[PDB]
Amino acid sequence: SERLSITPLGPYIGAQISGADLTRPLSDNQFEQLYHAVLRHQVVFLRDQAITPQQQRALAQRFGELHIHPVYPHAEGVDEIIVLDTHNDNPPDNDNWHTDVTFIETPPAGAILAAKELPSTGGDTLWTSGIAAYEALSVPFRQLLSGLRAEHDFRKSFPEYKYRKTEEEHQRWREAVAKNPPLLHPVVRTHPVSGKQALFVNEGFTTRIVDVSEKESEALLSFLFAHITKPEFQVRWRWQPNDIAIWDNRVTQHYANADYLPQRRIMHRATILGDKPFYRA
Amino acid sequence: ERLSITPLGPYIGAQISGADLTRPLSDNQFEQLYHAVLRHQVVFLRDQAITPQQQRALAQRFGELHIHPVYPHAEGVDEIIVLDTHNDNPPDNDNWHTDVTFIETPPAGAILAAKELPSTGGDTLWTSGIAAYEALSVPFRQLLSGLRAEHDFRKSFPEYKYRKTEEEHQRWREAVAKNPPLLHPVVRTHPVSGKQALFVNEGFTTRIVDVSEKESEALLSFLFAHITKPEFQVRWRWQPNDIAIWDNRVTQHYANADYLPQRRIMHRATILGDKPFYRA
Ligand SMILES: O=C(O)CCC(=O)C(=O)O
Ligand SMILES: O=C(O)CCC(=O)C(=O)O
Ligand SMILES: [Fe+2]
Ligand SMILES: [Fe+2]
Repeated sequence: SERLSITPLGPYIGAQISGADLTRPLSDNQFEQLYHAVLRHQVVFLRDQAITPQQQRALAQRFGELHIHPVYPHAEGVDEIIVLDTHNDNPPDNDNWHTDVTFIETPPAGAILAAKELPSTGGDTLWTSGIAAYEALSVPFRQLLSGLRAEHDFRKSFPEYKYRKTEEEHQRWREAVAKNPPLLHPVVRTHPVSGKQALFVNEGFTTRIVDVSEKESEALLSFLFAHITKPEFQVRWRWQPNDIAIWDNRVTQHYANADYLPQRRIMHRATILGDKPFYRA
Repeated sequence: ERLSITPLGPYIGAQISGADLTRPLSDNQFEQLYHAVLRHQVVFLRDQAITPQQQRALAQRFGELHIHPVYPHAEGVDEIIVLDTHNDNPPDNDNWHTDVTFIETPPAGAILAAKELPSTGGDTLWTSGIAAYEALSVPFRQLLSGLRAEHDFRKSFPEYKYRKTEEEHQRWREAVAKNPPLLHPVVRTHPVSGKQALFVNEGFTTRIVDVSEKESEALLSFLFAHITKPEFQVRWRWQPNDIAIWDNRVTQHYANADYLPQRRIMHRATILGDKPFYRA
């Protein structure tokens, strides 16, 4: 593989890449750059790549160990890959800013989304840079946040009252809650590789900053959750059938619009595991 | 005779008995009165039927007094302002504020005397800037210490409320010119005790200049609420002839406007203060 065409969709986050057939493995000249592409633009987009779960699970394992979701349905015979089929009976639930599975000791470092069945229009998906948003913070503020820890809870994005349709569904929730208690993650996170600083909190799971008072936390989080929706921090993608999206889950957050029902939307996703989030001067 | 100092709480306010403010106080009495004001930030003395003069004489022992260019004053004592509120001059102090912080040298304190009062209502409350600051977590203390905030005249006196007649629209424009926005420490070090205290008030503070606009809005939103917490306050129910002495350097106060159509008359002495500063 000679090289790849990387087109930045913005100065901070965004990149549309081509010249990379994702149905068949790739060399080591290609991976490096594609790897460093996602590690550079935080989230890259590759089009026209009609690949099946196994193919998706394949590449995802090239980045690292994959993670299995405790409540979301998986594709047939393919646990590793979770399926997001949405309709009137199964409303969308990712229309909130979040960072995939930060409720575990070592949150996923990346993920690969793939469009299967898309509605006529809608279902756009956004990503926001945790590193930009940090840079946008005044010095006095970085000093404040850096060093503080914030709790993450599975229940915040998955409440019991939302998993009682059946007794099975309820049982699965109870188990998932059990294996995932609330735990701490730095407000400011140092990227394992780059070493760049980034805001590591997200509305989907962060319940509170334990290092300050309850109301100081409400006020700080109330600011951070708004701060990250600033346009200049994000890239927006309009989906098209058979499309690939790979992003770094250590320094970003995404949001998936809910505006296509009663139509049906089907997405497949691979979830690469990562290390222990941390902070360092 | 030592004065009786009864604290009204663990952080702020106290009621003092044993002092006859109608006559000069001995060194021993003024000193324990002075020190009680620094300690409790706001003290109250009841049954003190004094004259403006006698009030001025007491205020002059705390520092220079202000002669107000507008507000009317007592019989023949320019230093004693008359705050006469009723239906044709409604109360306008029912908001948390620190007096005239929009000038380089906000008053160091004041002496308020209740001349005439509504049958009920008119309660005035003070909130402790010291207790509020110390109730912050170490990370907020280090954040707010050293930051500066803008204090604007126009935040308490908005242009949209002075547009009726084009007359009181230019005298507004004029006021706004004689009092431009200026800065103060977000955390003020008391000139005497060296105690640190939050020094913003929503009557005049418009924003922290040392951080972003949004960050400022979030911080102030928090601080304007944090200081209204019950634990940091003392509430006073007035009685005719009450005297209240407070340290405007580290507190804020709020006067309830819930007694019209009844009439309320207070006499006030304003004590000029020095420059507000922060020193670690
Ligand atoms: O449906 C999408 O486009 C994204 C869904 C999502 O938030 C995820 O897979 O983590
Ligand atoms: O009327 C009062 O009791 C207090 C009014 C006031 O805010 C002041 O004198 O500064
Ligand atoms: Fe997601
Ligand atoms: Fe006042």
